[PDB]
Amino acid sequence: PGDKICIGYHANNSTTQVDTLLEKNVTVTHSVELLENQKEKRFCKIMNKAPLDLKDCTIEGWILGNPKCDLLLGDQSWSYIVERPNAQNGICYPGVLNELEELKAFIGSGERVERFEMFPKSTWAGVDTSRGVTNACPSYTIDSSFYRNLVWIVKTDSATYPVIKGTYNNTGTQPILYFWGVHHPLDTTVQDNLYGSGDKYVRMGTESMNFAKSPEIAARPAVNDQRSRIDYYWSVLRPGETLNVESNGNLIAPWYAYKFVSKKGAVFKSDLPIENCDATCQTITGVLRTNKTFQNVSPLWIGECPKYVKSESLRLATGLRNVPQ
Amino acid sequence: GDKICIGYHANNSTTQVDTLLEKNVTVTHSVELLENQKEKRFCKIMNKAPLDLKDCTIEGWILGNPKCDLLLGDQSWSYIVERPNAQNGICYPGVLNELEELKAFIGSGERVERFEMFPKSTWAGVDTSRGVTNACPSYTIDSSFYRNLVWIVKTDSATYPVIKGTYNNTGTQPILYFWGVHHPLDTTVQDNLYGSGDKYVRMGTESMNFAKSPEIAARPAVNDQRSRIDYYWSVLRPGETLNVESNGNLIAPWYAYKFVSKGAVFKSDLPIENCDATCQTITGVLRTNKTFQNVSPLWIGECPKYVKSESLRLATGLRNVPQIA
Amino acid sequence: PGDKICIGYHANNSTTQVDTLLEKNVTVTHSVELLENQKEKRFCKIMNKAPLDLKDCTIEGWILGNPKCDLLLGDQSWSYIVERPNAQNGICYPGVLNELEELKAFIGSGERVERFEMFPKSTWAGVDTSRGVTNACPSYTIDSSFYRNLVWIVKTDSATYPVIKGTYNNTGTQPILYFWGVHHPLDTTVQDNLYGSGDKYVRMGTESMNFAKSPEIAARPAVNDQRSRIDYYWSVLRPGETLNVESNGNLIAPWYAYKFVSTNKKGAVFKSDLPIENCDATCQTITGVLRTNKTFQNVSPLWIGECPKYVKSESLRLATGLRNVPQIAT
Amino acid sequence: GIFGAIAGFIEGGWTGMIDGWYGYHHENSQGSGYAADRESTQKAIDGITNKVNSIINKMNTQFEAVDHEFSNLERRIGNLNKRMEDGFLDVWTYNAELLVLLENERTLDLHDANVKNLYEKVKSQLRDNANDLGNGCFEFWHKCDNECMESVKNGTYDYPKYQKESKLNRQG
Amino acid sequence: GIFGAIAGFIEGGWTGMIDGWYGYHHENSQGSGYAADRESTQKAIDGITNKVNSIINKMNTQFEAVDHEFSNLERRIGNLNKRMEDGFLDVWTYNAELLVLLENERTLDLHDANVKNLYEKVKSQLRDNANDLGNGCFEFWHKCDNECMESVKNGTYDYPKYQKESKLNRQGI
Amino acid sequence: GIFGAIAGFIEGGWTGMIDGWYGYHHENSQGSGYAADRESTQKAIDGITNKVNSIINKMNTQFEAVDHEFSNLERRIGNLNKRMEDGFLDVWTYNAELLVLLENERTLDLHDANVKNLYEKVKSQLRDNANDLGNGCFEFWHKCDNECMESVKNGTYDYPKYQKESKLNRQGI
Ligand SMILES: *[C@@H]1O[C@H](CO)[C@@H](O)[C@H](O)[C@H]1NC(C)=O
Ligand SMILES: *[C@@H]1O[C@H](CO)[C@@H](O)[C@H](O)[C@H]1NC(C)=O
Ligand SMILES: *[C@@H]1O[C@H](CO)[C@@H](O)[C@H](O)[C@H]1NC(C)=O
Ligand SMILES: *[C@@H]1O[C@H](CO)[C@@H](O)[C@H](O)[C@H]1NC(C)=O
Repeated sequence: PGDKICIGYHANNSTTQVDTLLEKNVTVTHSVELLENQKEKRFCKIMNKAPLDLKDCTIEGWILGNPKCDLLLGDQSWSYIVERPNAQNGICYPGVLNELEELKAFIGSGERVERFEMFPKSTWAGVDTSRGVTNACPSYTIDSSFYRNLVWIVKTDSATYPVIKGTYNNTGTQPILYFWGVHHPLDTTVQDNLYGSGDKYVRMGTESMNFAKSPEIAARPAVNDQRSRIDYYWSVLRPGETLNVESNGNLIAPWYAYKFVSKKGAVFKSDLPIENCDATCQTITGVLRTNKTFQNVSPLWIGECPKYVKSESLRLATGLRNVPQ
Repeated sequence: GDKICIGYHANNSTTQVDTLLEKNVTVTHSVELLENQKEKRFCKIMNKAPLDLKDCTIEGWILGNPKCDLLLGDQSWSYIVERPNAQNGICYPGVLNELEELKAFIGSGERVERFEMFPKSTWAGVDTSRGVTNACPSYTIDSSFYRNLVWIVKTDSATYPVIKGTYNNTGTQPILYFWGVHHPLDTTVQDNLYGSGDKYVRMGTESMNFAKSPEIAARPAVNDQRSRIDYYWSVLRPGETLNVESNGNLIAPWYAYKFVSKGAVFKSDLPIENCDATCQTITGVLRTNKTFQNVSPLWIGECPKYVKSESLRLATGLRNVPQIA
Repeated sequence: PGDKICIGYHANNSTTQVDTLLEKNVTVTHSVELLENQKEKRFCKIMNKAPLDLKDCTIEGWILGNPKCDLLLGDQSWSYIVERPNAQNGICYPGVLNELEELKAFIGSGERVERFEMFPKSTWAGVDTSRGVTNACPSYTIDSSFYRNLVWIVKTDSATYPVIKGTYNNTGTQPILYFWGVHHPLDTTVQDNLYGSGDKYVRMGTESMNFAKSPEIAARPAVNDQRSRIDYYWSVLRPGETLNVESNGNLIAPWYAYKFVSTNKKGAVFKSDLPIENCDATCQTITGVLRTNKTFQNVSPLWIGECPKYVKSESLRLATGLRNVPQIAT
Repeated sequence: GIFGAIAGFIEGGWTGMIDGWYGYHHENSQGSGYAADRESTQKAIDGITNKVNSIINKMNTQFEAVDHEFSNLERRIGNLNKRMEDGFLDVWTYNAELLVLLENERTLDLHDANVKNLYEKVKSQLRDNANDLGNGCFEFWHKCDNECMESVKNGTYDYPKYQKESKLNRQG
Repeated sequence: GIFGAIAGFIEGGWTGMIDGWYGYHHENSQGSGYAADRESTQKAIDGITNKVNSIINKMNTQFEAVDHEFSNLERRIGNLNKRMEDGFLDVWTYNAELLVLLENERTLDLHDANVKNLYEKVKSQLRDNANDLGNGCFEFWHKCDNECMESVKNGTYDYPKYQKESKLNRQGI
Repeated sequence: GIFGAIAGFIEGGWTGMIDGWYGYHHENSQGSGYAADRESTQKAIDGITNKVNSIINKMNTQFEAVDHEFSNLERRIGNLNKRMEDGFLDVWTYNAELLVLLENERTLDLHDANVKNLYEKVKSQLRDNANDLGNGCFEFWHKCDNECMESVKNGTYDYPKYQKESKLNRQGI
C-alpha cells in the first residue's frame, strides 16, 4: 500500500554468454569478442603492392632463370612471394643448390630485384659460350636450352680450354645476388670432350669471400636423363666489392645477376588465388580484415595482423549478469 | 533470549597456503597441484620396452661395433637408454661426421630393420675378406671390424680396380646407411692396401653428392692406430637409388637399416624394470594425476608441466579458525 | 553543539600517480617505482676483476698477435671483454678466419689466457723460419712484420721445401687455444718462389681432430696491397691430447698459443665505445652500470653480473597507499 | 554474486530499465517506472571501457613465426624453431584465456558492487522514513511524490521534511 | 579478511558445523544447533571446483625440452637452446606461482563475502525485532520457534507477526 | 571506489591524520583530534608489504640475451635468436605491466574495504545512541567524552550506559 522505490539493474534479451573462473556459460547483457576467426581465402596487395606469383616455377627456377620461367624473367618488386606447391620448374639440370635454405631466407626478403648482365659472354677468351645447352633444360620453344643467368662454357672446337678470367666491380648502391656452378661429368670422356685434359679448377674471390672447386667425376643416378651433376652456388657482392673469376674448365659462369633491395618478409607456399584485392593483414591462409586483437587463423603473416592464439573465442564481459523476468 | 548466529566452518586441518597478502594461512580444504614424487626406474611406454644400449654407445650400436653384437638386427623401441659409461663406440679412430644430427635422426625413430645393402660380391676384383683390425676386437676375436661395413683391400696380385655398386631403394621405408674413407698414416700403408696413384670415393643419389680422397698423415695413436677412418651416414629416400664408385680407400656399406620414423634418448644409469608407465622422465616414472611436476623437463609420454616450484597448493576451503579448547 | 566521531582515511601532499585496469592517473598517498631507468655510462670491474680493453685491436688482431697489438701481448685476465667499434688492428694479411663467430663465443667465457711458445721455430727442418713478414702487417716500429703467434714459413735457398713435422703433447690440465694458416698465392710464380714445385698440403691431427688443406691459387682483389689470401684456422687442444703437424708447403705454422681457463661466470664480449674506469659494479650492461634496488630495468637486455629483469616499460609503479583525496586549501 | 545484490537479495534484473546498467524502480499514486542512475552507470562504462582498452593495448605485440626452411642436416635447429614458436604460442594462448576468465569474474563483481553501493546510498537517505524490504526495495512511511522520488535519485532527499508524517504511520 | 566477517567481526569458525562452509547457529527453548546453509555452500563449491578445473585446464600444455647434443663448433646454438628452454621454464614457473598466490587471496575473499552476505540477509529481515550481540549473533526480542528459525533461514521471516511482542520486551528492559 | 567509502560516502581524506592510513576524527567538549586506527592500519601495511615482496620474489628471474655474432650464412639462426629474445622480452613486459595495472586496482579496493569495515564496525557499536550525519560522521545523542571516544575506537563502547540519556535527547528534537 505504501509508495516504493527499489534499487535494481539492467536486463535485456541477450543470449550471449561468457566464461569466468567461477562459472561457465554466464549470460551477460553486454560483451565483446576479442578474437577473429574469419578470413578472406585469397592473397591481396599489402601497402598497395602486389605479391609475386611464381606460378609454375619454384624459387630456384625463378632466380637461376630456368628457361620455362621466362615469364618471371628480368625485374621484380614484391610485397611478399607466393610459391605454388606443385610448381614444376626449378633446377632443370640435376645438382645441388648449395646453402639453399639460407638463399631462400635472403631472397625473402627482399622487396625488389633488378636483373642486369654481370659478365658478358665476351668476358671469357678462347672459349665457346654458344653451345652450353642441354636436353634437361628445354624452353617452351626449344628442346635444349640453359638457365638464363648462367653460361655453361665449353671448349672451342680447336685447342684446349685456356685459363679464363673475369672481374666485376660493384660500383652501385645495392648488393648484387649472383649465381655460378661447377660441372661434374659422368665420365672422363665427357670431361675430355667438353673441357680439355688436365686438372681443372674453378676459383672465385672477393675482398671478403673465397671459393675453390674442382670436378668430381662419377656417374650419379639419372635425373632428367642426366647422370652428370652441377653443383650450383650463390653469393652476395656488397657495394664496393669486386668479384674475380678464374677457371681451368668446368665453370658454369655467372651471366646475369640481380641488384637486390632490402622489414618483415614473406614467402607463402600456397595455392590460394591472388585477386585484385587490397589488404592490411595477409595471412598464409587468407586476409584478415578486422579490428579484433586476437585471431585463430594463422601464425604466418605479413602486415599488421592481430595476435595468433589457439583459442576459439575470447569474449570479455562488459555488462552484467543477464537475469530477465 | 533466543539466538540465531551466522558463521563458518572450521576443522582440525593444519595445512596452509600462501597468499599475495599473507603467508602460512591455514585453510579448511586445499589442493596440491604439484607432483614431486617419482619411481627411479625406466618402464614401458604404450606397452613397448625401451632399448637398453648397455655397454655400447649409439655409434657402437649403429655402426655395429663387434662388441655390440648383442644388439644386432631389428630393434623396436619406445625410447632409447644410453648408459653414460658405455665403452664400445667407434673402435677404429676417426670422426663420425654430422654425429649430432645422426643421434637426433635415430631418436626420431621407433624401429629399424637390418638388411644387407651391398653384398661383398658387389665389388669386383678386390679383397672383401681381409679387412680387420686389432683396434676392433670382438670378445672372441682380437681382430675384427664393424658388422655394417667392409674394409675393402686390394687383392694379392694385385691392383685395385674401379669398383662400383648400386642399390635401388624399391621400398616404402627410408634406409639409414653408413660408409667411410680410410686415411692411412703412411705412403707405405697406402700402397700396401690400395694400389698406385690418386684414389677416390664418390657416391651419389638423385638428391645427394659425395666425393672424397685420402688425406695421408700420422695422427696421435688411438687404440694403436695413427691412421684414421672418416665415417659418414645418409638416408636413402623411398624411390631413391645409391651409386657407389671407388678406386681405393673405400670403407664400403654392407648392412643398413630400413628406418621407421616424439621419441627420446636418455643418458642414465637407472634400471629398466618389468613395469608400465604413462609418463617417463629421465630421472624416473611419474604416476600422478597432478597438473605440475618438479622432477624433470626431459620426458616421454604424457607428463604434467615442469616447473621449479616446491609446492603449488590452491586453497579451496576458507581460513581455518577453529575454537580453542 | 553535539559530539562527533568520524571515520576516515589518510591524505597527504603526494602528487605521484599510478594506473590501474579501471582508471589511469590515480594520485595515491604511497607507491613504489619498481623499474630502474638510470645507468652510469661506463664500464666497471665485476668481480673486482677489470675487463679487458682491446683498444685499437679487434678480437682477431688480439689473439692472432697482430704486431700493432703488442700492448695486449702478455697473459690476460678479465671479467668481460670490451671491443671498440672502430678498432683498426685485426687481420692485417687478408684472409678469412674460419669459424670466427664460434671462436668469438669461445673466447667470451673467457676467464683468462697464458701466452706461451707452442712450437719453437726449430721444430721445422730444412725450411726458413726468418723470411715471412709482409708490408701488409706492420708493427708500429717496423714496416714489414707478421703476427706474433704465427710463423710464415718459406722455402730456403734450396730448390725444395721438405716435409716438415711438428708435435705438441698437452700434459697440462688446461685446454690450449691455438691458430694456424694455409697460404694461397695469387701466382703459380709466387707459389714456386715461396715453396717447392708440385702438389702441396697442410695436414694436422689430434686424437679427436683431423685437418687437411692444400693451396688454392688465384688472384683476388687487393686488400692491404695483397691479392693473395691466407686461410686462418683455430682449434682447442684438450688436456692430454696431442697435436701432429705435417706440411709440404704453404703452412703458416703455430708459433705461440694460449692456455685457456673457462669461467663459471657468464662470459661476455661488449662492442662499445664507453670508457673503462677504476670503479666496481654488481650489474654491468652493455650501455652502462646499474646500481639499483629495483626489480625491473629498461636500460639493456645485455649484461653480465646480477641485474634486474629487462622490460620495455617506461615505469612500473605499484600503489601501496590509497587514493589521495586531500582537502582543497583555498 | 559476491556483493550479494545481483542474482542475490535483488533476484532479477529489469528488462524495463533500458537506458542504464544500475537504476531505480518506483511506485506511487502517480504511477510506476524505471530510471537509470546516470552517474554510477557512466562511471562503470568508463571503468569497463578503460579495462578493455588496457587489455587490448597490453596484448598489442605479436610473436612472429617465420616459415624458414631447414635441410636434412638441420633437424635439431628445425625442431628448435618449432618448439620455440609453439612455446610462445602456448604462453600467449594461456595469457589470453586465463585473463579473460579472471577479468570476466572480476567484472561481474564490479557490477554487483555498483548495485550494492547504490542500494546503500538510498538506504542512508531514507533512514526510518521507509521500510527496507528483502529485495532492494524500500516502502515509504509517507507519501512519496514524483518530486520526492526524483529527490531520492538526486541524493537530495529531505528527511526532516517527512520525519513527522512517517513517525505517525510507522507507529499507527 | 577484506569483507571483514571471517577472522573479523565473526571471530571464529564452528567445528560443530560439519556439513557445509557457511551456516547458522541457533538457540531457543526447543534446542540449539549448527545447520549449514546449503545453497550458499553449494554455489561456493561449484564456483571453487570450477576455478580449480579452469586452472588445471588452462595449464594442461607442456613445454618439451630436448636431449639434443651439440658439437665443439656449436656453442652458440647449444646456448641458444639452453636459454630458450630455461626461458620457458622461468615463464611457466612464474605463471603458476603468481597465479596461486593471487587466486588464494581472492578465494579467501569470496568465502569472506559469502559469510558477510548471509549475515546481512538475516539482519535486514530481523530489523528491531532482534538485538545485535557481537560476533554475528542476534538476540530475538520475542520467542523464536523452530519454525520461526526456519523462516529466518529460508528468508520468509514475518516481522509484522512478532512486532508487538518484540517492542514490549525491548523497552520493558 | 568499489566498497564505496573512499572518494565515496566519505568524500575526502585527512591531511591531519599523520600516523595511519585509516582512523577517526572526533569532537567533544574537551577537544578535537585525529587518531589512526592502529590495528587496521598495521594489518594493511603487513598485507601490502607482503604483496610487494611477493611480486618482487616472483619477478626475480632474468632472461639473458647474448651478444653472439652470426655470419652471412647464418640469417636463419640469427633471426631465430632475435625472435626468441624479443619473444621473452615481450612476454615479460606484458607480465609486469598487466600485473601492476591489476594489482593497483586491487590494492585501492583493499584500502576502500578497510575504511568501509572500520565505519561499519563503529556504526554497529553505536546503534541508535548516535545520529548519522553524512560523510561517515556520527553525532552522539549523549555526552561522549575522551574515555567515551577511546571506547568507540577500542571497540569497548557501552550502549546500555548511554541508552537512557540518548533516548531522551532523541525524542526532544
Ligand atoms: C533483441 O533486442 C534488440 C534491441 O532491443 C532487437 O532489435 C531484437 O529484435 C531483439 N531480438 C530478438 C529477441 O529477436
Ligand atoms: C672498383 O671501382 C671503385 C671506384 O671506381 C674503386 O675505388 C675500386 O678500387 C675498384 N675495385 C677494384 C679493386 O678494382
Ligand atoms: C702425451 O703424454 C703422455 C705422458 O707422457 C704420454 O703417455 C702420451 O703417449 C703422449 N702422447 C703421445 C702421442 O705421445
Ligand atoms: C597520467 O596522465 C598524464 C596526463 O593525463 C599522462 O601524460 C600520463 O601518461 C598518465 N599516466 C601516469 C601514470 O602519469
